Amino acid sequence: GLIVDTRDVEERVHVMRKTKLAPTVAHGVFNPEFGPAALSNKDPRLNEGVVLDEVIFSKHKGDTKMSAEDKALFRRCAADYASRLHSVLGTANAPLSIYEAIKGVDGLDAMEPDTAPGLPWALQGKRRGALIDFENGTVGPEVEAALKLMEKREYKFACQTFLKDEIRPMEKVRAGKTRIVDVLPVEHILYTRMMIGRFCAQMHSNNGPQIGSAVGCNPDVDWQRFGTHFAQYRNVWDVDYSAFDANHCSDAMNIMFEEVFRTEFGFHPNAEWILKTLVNTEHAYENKRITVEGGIPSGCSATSIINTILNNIYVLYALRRHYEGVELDTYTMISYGDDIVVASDYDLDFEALKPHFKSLGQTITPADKSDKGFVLGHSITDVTFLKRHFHMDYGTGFYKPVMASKTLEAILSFARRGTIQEKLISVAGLAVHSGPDEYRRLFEPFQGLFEIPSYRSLYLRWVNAVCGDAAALEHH
RNA sequence: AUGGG
RNA sequence: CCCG
Ligand SMILES: [Mg+2]
Ligand SMILES: [Mg+2]
Repeated sequence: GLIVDTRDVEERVHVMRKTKLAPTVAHGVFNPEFGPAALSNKDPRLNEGVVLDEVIFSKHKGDTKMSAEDKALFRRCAADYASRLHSVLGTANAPLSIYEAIKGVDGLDAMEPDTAPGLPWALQGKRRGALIDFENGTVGPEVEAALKLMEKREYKFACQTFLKDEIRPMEKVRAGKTRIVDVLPVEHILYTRMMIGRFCAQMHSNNGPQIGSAVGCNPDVDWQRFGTHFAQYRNVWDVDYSAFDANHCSDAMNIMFEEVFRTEFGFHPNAEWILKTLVNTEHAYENKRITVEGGIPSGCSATSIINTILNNIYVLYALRRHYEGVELDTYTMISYGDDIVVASDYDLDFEALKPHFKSLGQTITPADKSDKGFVLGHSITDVTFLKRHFHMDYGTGFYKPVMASKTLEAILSFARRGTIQEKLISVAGLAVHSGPDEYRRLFEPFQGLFEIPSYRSLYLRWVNAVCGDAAALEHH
């Protein structure tokens, strides 16, 4: 987005800190080229002449403005996509009660009880539990108030910046490219959930190519479903974006909200409203306050869904802007935020599409390494989605999500103190799909010290997961 | 944060 | 814990 004002106030906002990621017995062994993002203005690993505070905000390099024409084309695209979505999900989009919004519903997890609460709550020690009752799903007075203000389109707030504490490729660490998290007020999350919760649950329950969304999928079971679909197309593209979330422009965001979340579709009227407040935001970094236009903050209830919907719309728009006669079935896709797979029997020129995405502020490039541009004829077994390949399970015949050994090695090499056992068990569910040899190599460093689930047991688990009759079958 | 799983 |  575009930073329209870096104001400065004494009232400081504490984030800094050391990393919670400690190396494991495995690191020595795998020597990953990844490490914990720099979290300190002066980390002893930051290339000379780097200012975290600098790099970290070097993502706001503008807010693309659209012509009346391009805007009119984008509104058609969003209306065309909204027609498809809601035709599939239905129009059962009524607001959630505060109870439903808190405790979740079929397809929508419960709000989280002890995560950051946002502001001004942060500045008083207060936590969500001191504001909300996740037991019965009722809210305390401050939140009661905020809501009535929101119902009265009169509520203002600020995002709170955290430096994401995660593992990263050394080159990005040594460059100060640490990612940031925007924590919204816990009441904003509540009210979004209220306004767009049931729609969301429906999105999750109907995840798939038909709506172009994989939010709520479970790769273990759904890979087979996703793979067979995309395997039927002549062309598949692994399209990458660059700072997708930050480069959504006010025009696009505003127009999407207006077309997809209309009352004619059964949404409360403040559905559009609460979403729009995401367009221009104030971020609080330590002592600094910062106004931005464009982009989408990371911790908004519905960030992944919003992103996914934009992603679908961008593709329709880019294509319509270059070709004639493009409709929703000229192609197929599924996305999860910025992550996307597209496919078509038409020989679409994504390379040519590149300027059209540019009109929206979006830069696309091919996942396929830094290759010489988009090419034709790629297959589903050539792409990555959610950091997983689609490989054929040479046993069940089913697709399975295979992660790159390198990635698993970086994953296994670092861990929060006193979380290693559970981390190992959880990462083993990812690694099983790399086959028994790679599975055993990956975990040897932990042998004799931690409990490593047998490859065998996780394979049996996965078969029953992916297809119980497959499982039941292996036994007839 | 988010939201999935 | 892991992915966007
Ligand atoms: Mg990307
Ligand atoms: Mg990709």
